[PDB]
Amino acid sequence: IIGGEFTTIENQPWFAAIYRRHRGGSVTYVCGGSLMSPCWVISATHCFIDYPKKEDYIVYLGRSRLNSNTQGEMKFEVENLILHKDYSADTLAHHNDIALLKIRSKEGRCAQPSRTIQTICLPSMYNDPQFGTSCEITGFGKEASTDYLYPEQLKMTVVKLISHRECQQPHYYGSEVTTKMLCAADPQWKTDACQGDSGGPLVCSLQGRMTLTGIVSWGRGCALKDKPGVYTRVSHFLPWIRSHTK
Amino acid sequence: LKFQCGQKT
Ligand SMILES: NC(=[NH2+])c1ccc2[nH]c(-c3cccc(-c4ccccc4)c3[O-])cc2c1
Repeated sequence: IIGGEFTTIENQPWFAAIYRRHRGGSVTYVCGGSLMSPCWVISATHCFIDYPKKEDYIVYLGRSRLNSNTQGEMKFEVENLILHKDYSADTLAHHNDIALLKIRSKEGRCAQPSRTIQTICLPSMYNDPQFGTSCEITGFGKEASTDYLYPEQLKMTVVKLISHRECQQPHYYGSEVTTKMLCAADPQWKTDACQGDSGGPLVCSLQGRMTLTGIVSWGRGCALKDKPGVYTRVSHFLPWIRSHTK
Repeated sequence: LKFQCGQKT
């Protein structure tokens, strides 16, 4: 996250941190995710596409830091990894960039509720907040586009939803942005998501609930003028989510 | 206690 503030997981208790195991001993961070129900985490398909071996991923809930432990964290193995059939990548964009991970702990259980582990709410069919709404994003992604390391502490920032008319202007992203995506930016192009933030949440209050409105997907650069961050429009995937989380 | 989506405590 470029800008933002450092926070703790109690301020984002639905955030899930996904890592990959390597032969040699290290485990590396892959993407962010969100807890929708006790056994299901939602993230982005491009985070797994090039290495779809579920057995090598670890999911942690209740983590405020990247490589150190947090008291209260829960560790899980990925029982089911559901990618989106029709996921597509082109220059810049990712289409249908949403994925589901069914988690199981070594004792065979799903997440348990605590002050550091909570689910986030799903929007209702095709329902979104109006543009201008401020939403927050969180993650362990880069703090500057030129960095080659991720922060150790979790960060968050506030961004505003912009309209598709504004995002599809030729000098922004043109038609690369579709109706199944959402755009969000800072009025002064100061804070934004960046590499390492993929898969995590875009949360806005909708009908009184803090709702999962988007999934961090792509953006040209990070915090660049006229280059908003693009998110998967969760309200348009509710039938798909339902299809596997039933 | 039990999950209540979107509520932070
Ligand atoms: N500017 C933004 N709003 C933005 C948001 C999320 C992003 N994620 C990435 C990204 C870049 C390279 C590789 C991955 C990637 C690929 C495979 C597995 C995990 C991450 C990214 O998510 C860039 C990137 C940029």
